[PDB]
Amino acid sequence: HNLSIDGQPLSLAIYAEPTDPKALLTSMVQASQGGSAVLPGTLSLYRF
Amino acid sequence: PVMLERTRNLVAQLTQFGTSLLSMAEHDDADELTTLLLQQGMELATQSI
Repeated sequence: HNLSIDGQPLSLAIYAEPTDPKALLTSMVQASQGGSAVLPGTLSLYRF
Repeated sequence: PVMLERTRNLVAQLTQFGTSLLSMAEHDDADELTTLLLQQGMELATQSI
């Protein structure tokens, strides 16, 4: 199994180091919005 | 005199509009500065980790 007489390994291992931290972002979300509608107006008694 | 009174009222309303515009601009700019600071803090936090 390729060890020393004392049992120490004779090969150096590797691990393929994990790939960095991860950055997370947020965004503003807008939805369709409407406006008010108008109704017929009354006739007051006073002048303009 | 009557036209002067009417025009003065309209100009007063215009002055109010201008003041409101300046105030809203200032608040929006402050919010933009804060958001920039927070994004830069995120980047620095990644490097610190």
